[PDB]
Amino acid sequence: ERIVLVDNKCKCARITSRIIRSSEDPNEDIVERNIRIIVPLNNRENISDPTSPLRTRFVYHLSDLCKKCDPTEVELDNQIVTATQSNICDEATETCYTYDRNKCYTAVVPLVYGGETKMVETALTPDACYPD
Amino acid sequence: NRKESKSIKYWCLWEGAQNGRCPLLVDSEGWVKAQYEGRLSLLEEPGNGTFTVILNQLTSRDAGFYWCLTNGDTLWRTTVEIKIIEGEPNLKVPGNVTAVLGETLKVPCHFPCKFSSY
Amino acid sequence: CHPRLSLHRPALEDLLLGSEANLTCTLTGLRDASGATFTWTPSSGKSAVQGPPERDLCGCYSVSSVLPGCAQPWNHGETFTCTAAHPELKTPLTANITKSGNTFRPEVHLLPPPSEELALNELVTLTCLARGFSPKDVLVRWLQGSQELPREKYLTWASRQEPSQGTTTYAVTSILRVAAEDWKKGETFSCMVGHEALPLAFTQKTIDRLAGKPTHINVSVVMAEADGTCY
Amino acid sequence: CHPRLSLHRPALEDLLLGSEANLTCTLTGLRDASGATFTWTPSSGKSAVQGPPERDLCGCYSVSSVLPGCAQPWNHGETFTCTAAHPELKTPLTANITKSGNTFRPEVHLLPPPSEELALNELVTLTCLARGFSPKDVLVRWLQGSQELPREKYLTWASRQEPSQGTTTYAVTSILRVAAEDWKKGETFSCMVGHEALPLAFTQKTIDRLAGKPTHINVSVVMAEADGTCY
Ligand SMILES: *[C@@H]1O[C@H](CO)[C@@H](O[C@@H]2O[C@H](CO)[C@@H](O[C@@H]3O[C@H](CO)[C@@H](O)[C@H](O)[C@@H]3O)[C@H](O)[C@H]2NC(C)=O)[C@H](O)[C@H]1NC(C)=O
Ligand SMILES: *[C@@H]1O[C@H](CO)[C@@H](O)[C@H](O)[C@H]1NC(C)=O
Ligand SMILES: *[C@@H]1O[C@H](CO)[C@@H](O)[C@H](O)[C@H]1NC(C)=O
Ligand SMILES: *[C@@H]1O[C@H](CO)[C@@H](O)[C@H](O)[C@H]1NC(C)=O
Ligand SMILES: *[C@@H]1O[C@H](CO)[C@@H](O)[C@H](O)[C@H]1NC(C)=O
Repeated sequence: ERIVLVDNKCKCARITSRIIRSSEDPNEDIVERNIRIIVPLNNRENISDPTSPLRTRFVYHLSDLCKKCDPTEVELDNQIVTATQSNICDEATETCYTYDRNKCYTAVVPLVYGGETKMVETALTPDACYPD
Repeated sequence: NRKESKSIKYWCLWEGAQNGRCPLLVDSEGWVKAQYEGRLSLLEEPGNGTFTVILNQLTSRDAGFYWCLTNGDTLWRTTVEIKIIEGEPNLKVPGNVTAVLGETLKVPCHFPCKFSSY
Repeated sequence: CHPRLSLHRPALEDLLLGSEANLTCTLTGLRDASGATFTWTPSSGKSAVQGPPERDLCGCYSVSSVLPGCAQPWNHGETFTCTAAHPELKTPLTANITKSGNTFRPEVHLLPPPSEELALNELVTLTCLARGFSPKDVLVRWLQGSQELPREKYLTWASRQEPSQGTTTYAVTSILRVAAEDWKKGETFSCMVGHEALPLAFTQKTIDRLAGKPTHINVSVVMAEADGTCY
Repeated sequence: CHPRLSLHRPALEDLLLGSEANLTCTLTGLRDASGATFTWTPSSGKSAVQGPPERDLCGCYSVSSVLPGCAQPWNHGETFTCTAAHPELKTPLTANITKSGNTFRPEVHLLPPPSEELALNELVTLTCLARGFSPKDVLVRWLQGSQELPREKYLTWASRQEPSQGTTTYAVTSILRVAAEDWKKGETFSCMVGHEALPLAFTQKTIDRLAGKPTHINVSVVMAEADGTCY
């Protein structure tokens, strides 16, 4: 519980690690790793309303959580070059299990107004969707 | 800060000798220092979050810590360190040119093939 | 002896880090090495230099030429057609060179030190393996933190071809020895590999002691009837 | 061309496994034809038989001679001087080769595959490493269970020297790619290294699954009515 490696908010998974310089045998020590999963019991499969029933199966691949594909900057000789950081990021397309506090999620519903119909837009998470 | 773009911009040089002190070198009004003549300018591009200052004709005594200031309400003050390493410049120009009493001048300026895309 | 003609590709260290992709054309097997001919098909900056006719196997003179240029017409797929129409033969001969197609891109892997080097507390070894690339050219550098180490601190082998799973691919290795104390203090190291088939021309892997195979694992699964927002 | 004579130490594959200790005093580059004779300083009980000359660069030849002394007085401390004789530049050449001193032992490491390769269900790769040995002569073989794999299934590099503090030492690597079902079933593999400074002349290492497996795993299922996480 000391250094954060992964803090993922599409799946709501968090991985930390710490070198525990243990008491007995004081010239060797362990490496501990903590994983925390929070499982929502009322979310759907796709995040729209009538999709499919509530999700009952949750799968986590640690090779995908630890992935790193955004380009970085490296000073080699007296230069700045751009490099990648992973072997597998041939492509959003991932499925999310929870929401995220900092993003809107909307929908579209047709309702009637006497004559024709409209394409009324509906906020699914009302705190994060004010225009500001 | 983006919504404070109607301000005036400054550029320090942290002396640090007695207490700590920022003499100005250049402002956005159009004032430059005395001994920084011909080798300093402040540009408002790229704009919209950022401005740019260019300092050439470098020497080994230009190493120091430099601050950037605005006249806005709450100030971020960001600092950058300039280190001077060994090598030679990319572009290559001659020395200082004369001119005869009224005729055509011509000055070249080289660049390598890493700057061909630019 | 017997005359021959050759054309070699530009070196990868000046094509990737810089862009000055000079070419070279070489004829060997002459003893009157003043009367020679070189002609490429494009020549706009046509000052193709020639050098001193150095020796060869058992003291035969050898002439060569360099046509300067940079890396936009090479990587776009042009062609160069050096030819020798020297008067030491009565018939000329020709060769050409083009950027190789049918490429593959490598897979980079960094490996942690073995377990039985950590007992001695003297020095530990880090191995870098790059596999499966179709041309025979590669670059390998090392970094500590964000500082590049100088080239006299690690050993890099050569690039060889591996047992054939259908098509011909290559491999290369490299090792580096660091102090055992600052690996445990928490420094980070990186192996950087450059090859002309990668999209951004470079790729990097970074390893340290905390991002490794753990001894203890703690798993806690919490079930949240409340909300699905993940604060 | 210029005439020169060198002689070589016997091969390590014939000196550790087989029984074919052969020293080869040979001169290549001969202005005359095949008219040469060689004498050696020991007279152990065998005639240094010869072979016919060969084809070389532009008129030069290559004669040779093998001393059949495959009884090994080589590792006891002999000195084994050769001596040339030919209708050539009339000063008979001599050369001297002996077993080396100041020997060190190699240190052998066998590394597990990277986890990224493991989570893809294809071939997985293993790495052998030996470093710190004093003469640049070594043999690397592989095994699966007890069967030796044939040497067309794996790639091994040359033996180069490493940057260090005075005492010159050398290193070598090798790889081998196996199928994921053989790894996941539980079949083991081995890397085996032969050197002259090892007292029993061979070393083994072995690897499979469950090598760096963890020792403790805690699972906690926190039910509802207790959700108390923090930011
Ligand atoms: C998960 O659900 C969302 C929400 O329903 C899906 O996205 C939506 O998919 C529909 C059908 O593909 C899109 O409708 C299209 O609208 C355009 C006009 O903009 C029209 O040209 C098409 O004929 C069609 O009517 C809609 O745009 C799209 N996006 C939204 C609502 O933002 C999504 O595909 C679902 N994903 C999975 C993996 O099930
Ligand atoms: C300023 O930056 C914001 C955010 O990048 C962008 O949306 C906006 O269009 C920019 N304005 C101009 C004039 O480029
Ligand atoms: C350039 O040359 C002129 C010639 O007198 C001189 O006055 C001036 O100081 C020179 N400037 C620099 C930066 O050397
Ligand atoms: C390049 O050389 C090859 C053979 O060396 C031959 O096809 C021709 O001379 C050249 N190719 C083209 C397309 O001109
Ligand atoms: C052994 O080799 C050395 C080096 O050339 C030489 O000086 C010496 O005379 C040789 N000794 C014998 C017995 O051949």
